[PDB]
Amino acid sequence: SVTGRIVAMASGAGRPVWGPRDTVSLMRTGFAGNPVGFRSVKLIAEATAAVPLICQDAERRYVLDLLRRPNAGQGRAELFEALIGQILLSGNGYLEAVCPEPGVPRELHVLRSDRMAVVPGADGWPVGYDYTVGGRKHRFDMTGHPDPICHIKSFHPTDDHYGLSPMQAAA
Amino acid sequence: GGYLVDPQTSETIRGVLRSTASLRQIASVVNVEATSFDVLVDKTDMGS
Repeated sequence: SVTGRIVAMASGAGRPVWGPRDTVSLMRTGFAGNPVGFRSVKLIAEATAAVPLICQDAERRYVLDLLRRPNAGQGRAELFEALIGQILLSGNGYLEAVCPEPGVPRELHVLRSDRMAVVPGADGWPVGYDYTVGGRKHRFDMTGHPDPICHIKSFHPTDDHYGLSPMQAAA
Repeated sequence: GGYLVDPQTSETIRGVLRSTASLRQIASVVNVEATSFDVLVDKTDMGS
């Protein structure tokens, strides 16, 4: 945090850091191109969506109605098969939540990561995320407490904003 | 006694302040190790 004022001004304050250029040319050649890269992702994404979850920290194992039915489209397992299918492919999982209610948001949408980029800002954590499809942006805001995007990263040792995505290692 | 008195220097070597407006705030920067960078434009468009 004290080192936040020095890494963000060198990376560029208030701008979108795009990162990997071949994050989509590896998807169509390494996931729809060969069966081993196809099966290995679909093996894990169907497996991590199959393990159940328990609600601790409540002092007794019981939002479980949110995860089992996020939205009108994809089902509980369809949500995690798309979420883990982005972390294994591009190292970055994004989760939009719409909340007309003040707490416990209504829908969870897996924002796909290849059309998604961060902006660092002045200090520490990223200030916004830009969902850029076509030429059109969105500019979410993280300058508040509820923070409408969870950003799940895999481990990346040299970059400060993204994941490494084992498909990049086996390219 | 003139040798006994010694002036006190500043804490840090200070310099002239120069402006930091660099057109890098409005232009588009990319992180490209490659010995160059290419861009692809459409100087004209299709016809309908």
